[PDB]
Amino acid sequence: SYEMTAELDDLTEKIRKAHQETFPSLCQLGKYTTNSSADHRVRLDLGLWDKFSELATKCIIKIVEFAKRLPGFTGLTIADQITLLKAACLDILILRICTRYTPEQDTMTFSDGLTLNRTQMHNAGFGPLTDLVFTFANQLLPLEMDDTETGLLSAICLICGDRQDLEEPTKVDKLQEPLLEALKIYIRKRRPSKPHMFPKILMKITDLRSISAKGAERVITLKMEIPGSMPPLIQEMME
Amino acid sequence: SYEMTAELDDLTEKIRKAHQETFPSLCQLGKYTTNSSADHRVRLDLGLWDKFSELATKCIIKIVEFAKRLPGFTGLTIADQITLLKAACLDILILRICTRYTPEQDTMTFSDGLTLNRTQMHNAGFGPLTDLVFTFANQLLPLEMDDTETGLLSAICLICGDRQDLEEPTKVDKLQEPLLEALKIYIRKRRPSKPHMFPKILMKITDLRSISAKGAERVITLKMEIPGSMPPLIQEMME
Amino acid sequence: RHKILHRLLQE
Amino acid sequence: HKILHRLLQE
Ligand SMILES: O=C(O)c1ccc(NC(=O)c2ccc3cccc(-c4ccccc4)c3c2)cc1
Ligand SMILES: O=C(O)c1ccc(NC(=O)c2ccc3cccc(-c4ccccc4)c3c2)cc1
Repeated sequence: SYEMTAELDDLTEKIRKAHQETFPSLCQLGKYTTNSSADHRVRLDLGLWDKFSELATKCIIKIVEFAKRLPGFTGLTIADQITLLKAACLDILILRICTRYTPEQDTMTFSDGLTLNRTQMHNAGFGPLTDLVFTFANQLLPLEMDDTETGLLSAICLICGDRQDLEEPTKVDKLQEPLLEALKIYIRKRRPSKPHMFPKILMKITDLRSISAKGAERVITLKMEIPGSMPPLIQEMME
Repeated sequence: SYEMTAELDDLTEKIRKAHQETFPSLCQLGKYTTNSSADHRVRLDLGLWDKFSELATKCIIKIVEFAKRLPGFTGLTIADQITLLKAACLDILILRICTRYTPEQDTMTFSDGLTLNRTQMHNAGFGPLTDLVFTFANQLLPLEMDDTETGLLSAICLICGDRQDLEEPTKVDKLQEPLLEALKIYIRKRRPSKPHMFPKILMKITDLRSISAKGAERVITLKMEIPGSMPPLIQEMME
Repeated sequence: RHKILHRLLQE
Repeated sequence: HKILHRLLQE
């Protein structure tokens, strides 16, 4: 029914703790809604945008923290740490907010409890990407991932040795390798029936990539609508 | 004879064949070059575009015949068959051309034999996306994929249940599953040495979706730079 | 309202 | 980068 996978379960545990401690679970938050432009869609709600861009800044900070938790990541040179972060960041921003989707209310919750409906996500700065991101959220539900699988996935995404301008890409590959076998196994243990789940979940990174690509272009357009300037951290990550 | 083993060897074969018979091998192509804008890089070579766009169109036609050869594909709805084609057409265009890359000469070879260098490819229409497409072509050789791997990988792009506006996402989804299993089984049959080669090859679709996302954005840019309309079929696939 | 792809599908 | 450097160097 299984076997020993010792020093891979310990790694798996490191990833779950790293994730949970940097990303409060949905059920564990004090939700609160807002009244601002909840009725109809608009180009950009300066009010909603203000809080959103701040929660984005904060989530980025937690992401960097999650990275430094991943064994070996700090071992990579600063340049390669930055290269990896800058490439996967948006992919994970997407992943996180989507695991905060409430199917029935059709909303999303941030780490401060703030819970916006589809239309408010649009006005917060999602624009044309709204329906696309929300579609992805609904595609995740039927998989019923847990914090372990979500953390492992975000890790596989960040620790990718195919990024451009990377100095020790095989050092990165080596680090990613176990994260893959760790996931492969954990899914087999967490599920004794549906056996085609490793691939299905694994190539959801593929889905993230599409959205992250179209996402960067949204981020370019946004600077054309914004009162002043992009949060320095956001610009630093999107260059 | 074990059942699923048998059925998957069947699927694997039909797809390999459907790939060989719809896409010639780089080794069985009689190459030939041209001197049009071959030395320096310009905004657009109307001459190269016309020929590139003609060969792409015929590849699309080729790609359509490939889909029709995929087990279950003509069992989907016509909206869905159409939808899947339009959403994976560019993914496969990229994949197909990137397996026709020659490292020593830094060139790519179409189906009629035409062989354009990196500069000519740009002048043909790749524009600012040129190097991105070539880099991906480099990161494909070390895998030395064959008709079967490239074929299954194309069928996975084509039979994707997460594509938007699908009438029967679940049917399309269950249809992708056997493919994912065949790829895993085959990849392991080929290289029982390198064991982690399944997720590596499989996740090349991550690159596809990113390049494809930017390709779509590029196509729109071409649409205003070309003194005429793109071929009718390309128009349709890019809607 | 292109009519090519469908014709190709039909064969 | 000013921020990433700091945040990373810790
Ligand atoms: O737990 C939180 O509080 C939290 C979770 C996810 C996020 N996610 C994002 O900020 C995010 C998610 C998806 C996105 C998709 C497309 C574009 C952006 C975006 C990023 C930076 C500036 C503007 C838009 C996106 C930004 C923010 C905060
Ligand atoms: O053997 C053939 O005949 C053949 C193989 C691949 C292709 N590939 C493409 O046409 C192709 C490949 C990559 C692309 C990346 C970005 C944009 C386009 C593109 C597609 C349609 C119109 C303009 C650009 C791309 C188009 C064409 C012909």
